Amino acid sequence: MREIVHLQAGQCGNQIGAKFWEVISDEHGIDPTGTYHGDSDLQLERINVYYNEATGGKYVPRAVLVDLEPGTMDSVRSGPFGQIFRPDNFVFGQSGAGNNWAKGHYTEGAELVDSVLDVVRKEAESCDCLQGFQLTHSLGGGTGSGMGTLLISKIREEYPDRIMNTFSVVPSPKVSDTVVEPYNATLSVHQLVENTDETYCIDNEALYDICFRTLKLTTPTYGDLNHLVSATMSGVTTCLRFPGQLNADLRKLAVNMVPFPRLHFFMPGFAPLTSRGSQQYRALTVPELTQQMFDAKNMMAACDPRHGRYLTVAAVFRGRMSMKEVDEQMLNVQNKNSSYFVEWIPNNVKTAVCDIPPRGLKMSATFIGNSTAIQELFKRISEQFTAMFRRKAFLHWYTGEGMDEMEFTEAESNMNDLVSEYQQYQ
Amino acid sequence: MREIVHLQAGQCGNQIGAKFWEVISDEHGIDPTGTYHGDSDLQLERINVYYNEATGGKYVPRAVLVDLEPGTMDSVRSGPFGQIFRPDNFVFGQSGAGNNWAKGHYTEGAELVDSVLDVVRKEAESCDCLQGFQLTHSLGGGTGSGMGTLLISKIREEYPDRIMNTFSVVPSPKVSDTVVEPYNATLSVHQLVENTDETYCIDNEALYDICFRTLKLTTPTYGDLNHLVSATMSGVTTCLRFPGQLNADLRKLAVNMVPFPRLHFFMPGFAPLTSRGSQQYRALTVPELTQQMFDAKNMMAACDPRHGRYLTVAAVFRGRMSMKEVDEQMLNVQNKNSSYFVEWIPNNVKTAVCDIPPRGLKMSATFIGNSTAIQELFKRISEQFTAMFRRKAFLHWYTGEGMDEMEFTEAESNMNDLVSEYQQYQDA
Amino acid sequence: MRECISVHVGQAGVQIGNACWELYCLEHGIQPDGQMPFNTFFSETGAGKHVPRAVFVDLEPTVIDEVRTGTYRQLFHPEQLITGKEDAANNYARGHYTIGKELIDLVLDRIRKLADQCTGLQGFLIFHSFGGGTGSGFTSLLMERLSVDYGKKSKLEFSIYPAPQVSTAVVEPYNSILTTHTTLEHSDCAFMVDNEAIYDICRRNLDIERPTYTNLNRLIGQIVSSITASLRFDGALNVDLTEFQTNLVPYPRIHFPLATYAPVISAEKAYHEQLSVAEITNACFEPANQMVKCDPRHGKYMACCLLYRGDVVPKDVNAAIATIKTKRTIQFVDWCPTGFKVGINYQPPTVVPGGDLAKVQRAVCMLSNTTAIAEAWARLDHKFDLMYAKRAFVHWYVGEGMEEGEFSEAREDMAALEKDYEEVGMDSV
Amino acid sequence: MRECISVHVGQAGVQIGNACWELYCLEHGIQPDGQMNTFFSETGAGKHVPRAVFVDLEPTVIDEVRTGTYRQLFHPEQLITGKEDAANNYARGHYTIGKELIDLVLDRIRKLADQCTGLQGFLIFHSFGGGTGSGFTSLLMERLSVDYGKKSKLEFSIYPAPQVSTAVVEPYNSILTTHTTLEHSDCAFMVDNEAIYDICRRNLDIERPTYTNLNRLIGQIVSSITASLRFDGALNVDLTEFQTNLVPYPRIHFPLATYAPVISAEKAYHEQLSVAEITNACFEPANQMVKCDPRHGKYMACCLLYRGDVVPKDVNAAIATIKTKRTIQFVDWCPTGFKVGINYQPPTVVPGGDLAKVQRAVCMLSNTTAIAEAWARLDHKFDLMYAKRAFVHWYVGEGMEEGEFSEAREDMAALEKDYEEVGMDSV
Ligand SMILES: Nc1nc2c(ncn2[C@@H]2O[C@H](COP(=O)(O)OP(=O)(O)OP(=O)(O)O)[C@@H](O)[C@H]2O)c(=O)[nH]1
Ligand SMILES: Nc1nc2c(ncn2[C@@H]2O[C@H](COP(=O)(O)OP(=O)(O)OP(=O)(O)O)[C@@H](O)[C@H]2O)c(=O)[nH]1
Ligand SMILES: Nc1nc2c(ncn2[C@@H]2O[C@H](COP(=O)(O)OP(=O)(O)O)[C@@H](O)[C@H]2O)c(=O)[nH]1
Ligand SMILES: Nc1nc2c(ncn2[C@@H]2O[C@H](COP(=O)(O)OP(=O)(O)O)[C@@H](O)[C@H]2O)c(=O)[nH]1
Ligand SMILES: [Mg+2]
Ligand SMILES: [Mg+2]
Repeated sequence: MREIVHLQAGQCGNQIGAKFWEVISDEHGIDPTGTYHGDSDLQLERINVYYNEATGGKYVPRAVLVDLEPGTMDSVRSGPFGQIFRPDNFVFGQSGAGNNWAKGHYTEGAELVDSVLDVVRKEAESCDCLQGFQLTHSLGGGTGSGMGTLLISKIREEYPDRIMNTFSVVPSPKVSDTVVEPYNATLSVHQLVENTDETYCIDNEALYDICFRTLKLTTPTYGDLNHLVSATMSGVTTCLRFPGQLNADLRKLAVNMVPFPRLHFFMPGFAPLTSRGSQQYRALTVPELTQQMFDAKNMMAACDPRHGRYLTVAAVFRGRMSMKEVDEQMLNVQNKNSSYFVEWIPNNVKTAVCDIPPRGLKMSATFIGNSTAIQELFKRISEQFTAMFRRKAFLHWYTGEGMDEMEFTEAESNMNDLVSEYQQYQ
Repeated sequence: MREIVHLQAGQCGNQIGAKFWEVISDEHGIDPTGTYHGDSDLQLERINVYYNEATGGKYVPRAVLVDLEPGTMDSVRSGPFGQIFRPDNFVFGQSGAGNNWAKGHYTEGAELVDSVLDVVRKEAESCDCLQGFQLTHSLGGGTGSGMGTLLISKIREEYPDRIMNTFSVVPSPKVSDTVVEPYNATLSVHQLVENTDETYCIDNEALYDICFRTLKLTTPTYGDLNHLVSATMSGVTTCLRFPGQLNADLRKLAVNMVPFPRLHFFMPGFAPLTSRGSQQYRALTVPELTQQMFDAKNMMAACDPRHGRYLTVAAVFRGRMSMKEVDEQMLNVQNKNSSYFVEWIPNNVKTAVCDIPPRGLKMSATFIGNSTAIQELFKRISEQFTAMFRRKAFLHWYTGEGMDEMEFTEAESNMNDLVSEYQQYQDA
Repeated sequence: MRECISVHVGQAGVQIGNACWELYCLEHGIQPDGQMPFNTFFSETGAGKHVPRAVFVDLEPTVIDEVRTGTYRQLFHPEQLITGKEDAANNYARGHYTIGKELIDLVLDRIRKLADQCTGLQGFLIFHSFGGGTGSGFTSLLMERLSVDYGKKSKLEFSIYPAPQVSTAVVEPYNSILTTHTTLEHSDCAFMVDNEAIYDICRRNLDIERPTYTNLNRLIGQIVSSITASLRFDGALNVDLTEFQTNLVPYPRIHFPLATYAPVISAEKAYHEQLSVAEITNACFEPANQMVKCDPRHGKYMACCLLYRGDVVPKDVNAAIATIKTKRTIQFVDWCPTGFKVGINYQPPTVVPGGDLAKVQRAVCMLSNTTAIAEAWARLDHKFDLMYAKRAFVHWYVGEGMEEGEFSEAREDMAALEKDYEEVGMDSV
Repeated sequence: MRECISVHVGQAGVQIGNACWELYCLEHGIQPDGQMNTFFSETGAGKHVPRAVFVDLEPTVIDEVRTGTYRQLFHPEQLITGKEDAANNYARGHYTIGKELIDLVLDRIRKLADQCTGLQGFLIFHSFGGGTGSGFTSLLMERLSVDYGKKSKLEFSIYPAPQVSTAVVEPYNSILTTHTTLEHSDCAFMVDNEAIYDICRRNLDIERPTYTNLNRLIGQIVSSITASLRFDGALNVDLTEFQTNLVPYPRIHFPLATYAPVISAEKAYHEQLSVAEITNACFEPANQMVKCDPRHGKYMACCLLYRGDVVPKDVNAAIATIKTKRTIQFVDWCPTGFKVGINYQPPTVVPGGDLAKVQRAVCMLSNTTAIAEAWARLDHKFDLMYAKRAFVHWYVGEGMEEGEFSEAREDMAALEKDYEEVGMDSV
């Protein structure tokens, strides 16, 4: 019953503010006018994680969203679920960075960071139950990555209590969505270093490598991607909203997942990924789906497995399920493939149980692949900021908005600390 | 039973009275023709506070309405209401004040005063015991400022124990109307800090900013702004009109406010002011959203608490409420924000609860605040009084009217004495 | 027979007088129009109508007026509801000097009307609050006129104490020290029941969220029946007003006991619990279930006075109080060997409809004087000292008769009383 | 008529509580409003209100119990949840609660203990999994030690099965879980869950077993452990004759127990049962409750409780023959040192239990040295881990320092010295 405020920022941030808020607005039965439509009465008591009362029993989410220009916040407003968000908390930007990092960081969003802290102190006032803000950004953006970092700045410097679950989209470097996206990536992978707690790597090819290779969709969409960008992967947050055998919660979850306070990188799979032509031939059980996660095809993040160490593992499961074959088949693949598995870790998981299955799914085994061994794709990004550093691609743009050359050379000697923190386990 | 006699002053004074005598005439259920119309007997039992029974069961208000130009005064006679006023209680000059304080204090308006004070005794001798008078005016022009000070200092002598309220309209720089605006409102604070028991500060810049950003209207004309904002804070005296659990009338609330007898300047505000659209989505509990007003988007004056310290705070509520959630919500607001309050008072808030909400609302609340951040308004109107008086800019409409040059240097030091008293208790 | 007279002042008297004369009519057979189908408190007419002996004096006319038009129009004799014109406006000075002395002679003429009827009178019960003006100004002027005109009778009085944390006014510390000092020499036994601690019992014990103005009064209104169930009914050890007046206060500068009512449980929490005569003596000395925010773990119990109601037996009463005194989980006195006072009565409390206190066969009222009331005054010593350091709010008070030395000559009397709680708390050799 | 208070903490504890209070409320006539011997007191209305120290931190712990069938059976003030959460580890579970949940219930323990007649012991169920089952026991046990005296507090446990172990990360919890059972020691059973899953596979004919079947069996454990104070007295013994009589020193208090109720209705209602065949099946190695082979150690002193249709002739005949049996490697200092205690109710099951209607049961309870292999396995895993400083931060943030795991390591090395010194001969 413990509150989350689903923070999200950018043109991705207000679009990932559609499909996370489809599956949550389907889980608890949200009508387009707000008043209740669900049947069972366990759905109404736990619902005040997110929403808030009104007159007439209307529920309305408390969520801080940041967007870049007023032309992208509206294309999700005129959708099926845009009538439900009260529109004070869509903050807006006259000018964006256009695939850069700091236009709305120092001087243009200096008024936007002074108005959302008139907003987070206006709807995260009542944090009597709140364990964490799930905070996501988009780091090619300027108002979703400048203000989104100045949401990280003037909150997490005050209060260190929060879990920081990023679906923050790092654009992958094989076919990037922009040439200039490395520059605001190397401040961002650095901005993933200092504060993050439970954290995936979203590289958009690894979502793009799902619909063809696994789900058999000829013509995908970002709005078809967005069921997997967040909406399945907020089946991490389910135990606070639905009970189980071994109940969890994110602050409770946050204290098993952090060995060394920086390293933060995963490789998950929401293990239901089968086509409708491969829905005829799959048994929906808590053994079988997790045993389908283990392949080289099911990841939402980074790495091909056998390419590093398994420094932690995590898990959240669903439904009234079997307690034995969760722990029969997890160790049957832990200690059989003893080549990949690292020697010095016994019991790193936290098997949480969620009673209510995700809607329409018979039994949905879910699993998350924790690691720290994602550095087969995170040294390739950090060797491609230095191309624009030495020849100075846009610094004549960069230095004019209250910026020196000491800010972006800090992120040369301090992004490399995370490279210097796999220094112990190579 | 505890009478109030309403005074108005100026064109701004008569577009507040024509909108204040509309709100209160909806509470007591009175037709525009002046008979009784409501349903509960709780309305009529305290009608002898602002009203007066006429023949045939009519009800007329006790308001002395002034101006120096008859053009304003006709427009009240043909309005939505205004046939309920007695036509004897209308007094008006023949030639205007010239938007000049000196004209409206000495030479042009002092002929009118002996007719205006003469109606006031007639609405005083019919009383039982007056709480005191009430004057609504503006600090812009001569019929509202110069008459407003001459009315107050002629009353406060002869009726001293009965209290006085006033509802000033102080000027603002970024929304300024007259070139003589800093040359009047500096010279009339001097005559207002001496003879007023409780003053307010309701300026037109703040009432524009809450009208485009809270209420989200399109065209805020002066009727659609004065009614929904400043003609409904004057309905804070429902304690003195309706019974409640813990009540506090107009006199009980003055003693918990002024810790030294020269610091009476307040910054009001009304709590449910959502919109036409956001009234659908919010919760009418006792929240802390407009009730922690420190993020000062819904404050009815210009300056705000972030820069200074609150001396004493009010909150007068209206509704069938619970008196636990009044008090624990005076505990999320004195500790989650901590240093904007005076160190040497540990319980700054005076509360009250009554039992009849406004029409169409389950729940309502009124906020009256005193602060040490109000000295930044009084410096800033004395910056544009020092600059213009240095080169003697618009002087000669004042020296020829009986006022000398000595009365400006008094009202500059005494204007800067109030800056000195408030800056003492800035942090201490 | 033996009989007494209730007096109420201000809003805090009328709004609990109208809630404690609620309980008296439902205890007996009196329907609210008076004609029944107890002669200590009520009074017969020649036609079977009954009129209680109560004066509701106040200044602001809009709180007495619900008595004149509510359900209870014809019960109270209308010359016993005394109203003024303008309120005291939160001043001790206005309610003691300027606006009070017009009504000093009317009420002291109405009191003789009730007491001429009285055959042998015992007590005048006062219900005043320390916060406002007519509850502290006119109360102080009333109790120095009652002792002059009515000699040596018992006078009992209550309080609605200014709480430590929460407060409903800014000028509360000025009134409360100015009202104790002038009634320190006239009153006999005052009851401190803080307004904040009744809030928290309504969260933990009797779980009603958002308790309104009525649901504090019905809980206070059950104490006033329990203290005066011995003047109305028959018991094994009935304890009258004078009877526990001397068993409670050791020195005449020390008269401030506390109050505690033992069964306050919801009707969903009256399924599962014994309400045993030893179980509801544990709950009076628990620090959570008291009724003023001052915990007696820091204090020595100067005396206790217990009063029991319902289906009790005088064997298991003495079994429990032995089992109290032995343990050191609960603390006690160092030099008072007897320490206690026990009273028994027969009729169990009667639940007024619409209430929330479930019907319990066995109820206890508790009274005790502690040395832990000093921390509620060394708190109040300094909070008035914040105010009077810079002469805040003094201009309001000085304009109606008080010199500024009467802030100090009432401070120094109050600043010497702290030793009077320290010289008796120290052990003797 | 002898009285006790029980404790069900964590998921393992509360589904054992579903089971254990289900069998209390079926072996007495406890119906869900109160009116139809040894654990409660009545009221003026007069109705079964179970006395109860429970402790639970979570959002939704026993709100399923509150929504469940037995919702007005448990009076709600005695069952404890807060407003905030203790995040789960030994560290955080130890050190953000010691102002919050155990210290306002140190005043609540008032009602639940005094009016019991024979104030005899407490029954605590814990699991070695995580920061609720194991870590919330420690705060509790030092409260019980510092305020109670010499009452018994019997620990029922899950042992982390010697290959698979899943909760919040187990060993750094487990090392101070037994450095907690250092402080207060009466008697502490463990169960390996894997042996339960395999006896469920083979003795019971349960293919694909589930979560339910374990906890009813732990209910039959606590039934035949401490219902001797509850049923008739023929040779009436208590937990006072269980904790004094199993284990001598506070160093080794770790027994194991295979019942006659480990066998199902579909399968072993067929088999003939007698005392000798049951006690033979007890002392056989396959069916043990923790997966340690009993032959690889020294049987210290077997202290028996009895159910079913036993007879003092044949139980003493089986006792004598077992004491003669030398493939049961007995201890050197004495073959004797037993205890027996008697009840007479034959097994007819609770709903949701798969066992039979036979006329008999026997409760094996035995201490052996043969589990030091599994203890050295767990100590091997902990000192395999900690020298790389893995999982430092969220154990050391709230109170469990680096030197405190190392002092815990050397305390437990001295406890393995106690293992070998108890096991091995001396002159
Ligand atoms: N909320 C609430 N407060 C009460 C109630 N009864 C008494 N009070 C208290 O009454 C105290 C002050 O009383 P006032 O309303 O000022 O009346 P007074 O004390 O006689 O002073 P005046 O206002 O001049 O009449 C405050 O401490 C209130 O908390 C009640 O039923 N509900
Ligand atoms: N005997 C038994 N054990 C179970 C059952 N379900 C889960 N467990 C075990 O309980 C162990 C952990 O104890 P829990 O009570 O679940 O965890 P906890 O720390 O007390 O509570 P959390 O902090 O929320 O994890 C795990 O190793 C599970 O294997 C069950 O039905 N029966
Ligand atoms: N993976 C993913 N990426 C998205 C989504 N919506 C927007 N984006 C990405 O956002 C990036 C550009 O968005 P943004 O930086 O906020 O807008 P810009 O300033 O115009 O570049 C592109 O890489 C898009 O692929 C989404 O739902 N999923
Ligand atoms: N509240 C309010 N203020 C007004 C209105 N009309 C004008 N004002 C402002 O209030 C002042 C009114 O000037 P006023 O003294 O009445 O002009 P005068 O009567 O000719 O001296 C001016 O400064 C205006 O900016 C109105 O209808 N309502
Ligand atoms: Mg749990
Ligand atoms: Mg009053």
